[PDB]
Amino acid sequence: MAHSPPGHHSVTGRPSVNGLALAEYVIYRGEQAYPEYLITYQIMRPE
Amino acid sequence: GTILIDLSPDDKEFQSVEEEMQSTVREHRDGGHAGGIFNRYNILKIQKVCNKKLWERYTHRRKEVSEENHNHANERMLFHGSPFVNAIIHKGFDERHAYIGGMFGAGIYFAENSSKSNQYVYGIGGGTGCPVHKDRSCYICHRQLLFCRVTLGKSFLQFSA
Ligand SMILES: O=C1C[C@@H](c2ccc(O)cc2)Oc2ccccc21
Ligand SMILES: [Zn+2]
Repeated sequence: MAHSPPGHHSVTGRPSVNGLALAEYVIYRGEQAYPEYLITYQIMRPE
Repeated sequence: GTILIDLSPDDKEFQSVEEEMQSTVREHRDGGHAGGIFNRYNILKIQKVCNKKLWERYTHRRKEVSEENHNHANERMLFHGSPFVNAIIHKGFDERHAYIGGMFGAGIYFAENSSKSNQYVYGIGGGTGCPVHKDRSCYICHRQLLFCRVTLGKSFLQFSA
């Protein structure tokens, strides 16, 4: 595991090209996330 | 010391989580290669993860970040897709769940798009798909995602492709 940029606690990947894409984020410390919900699913074959 | 509490599909908490899952599906530039081809999910179950130790550990660190960022933890709810969700819910996130070749470096990655985290459920690039059928687009096998509370604090902003 790497380090945050100095002075920062995480990175935000803001997609600049694909307008429909939402953001992605990166933390460098496990203790900065808590897994609250476990979701069990299937993807659905489209019509 | 983890326990899983089933939410009823009639509970509003189930419903708001389902909604964030379904409404954040998008199309992917790989045409479905990594995560398969779908516009929505069949949600089979939603469980609340309860672990005292892992929670206190999260809130302790959240206060530190907050105090370093004008009392603002900048907390989000984001999706994480991984082969190791069973280890994550019992022992928490650590460096064993880091994405060493990630675009923004070796850390633990989260998505606003549920469909993005889905691409990692069977491994990086979707791995070899479901264990049963070796199908990255399996419509039969059960998948699991986590919807997580993530402390971002002061986030470095990286514009990207
Ligand atoms: O939701 C995830 C999980 C993930 C990942 C999981 C396990 C692993 O070993 C490597 C990456 O990568 C991502 C990258 C970007 C956005 C979300 C994710
Ligand atoms: Zn399968």
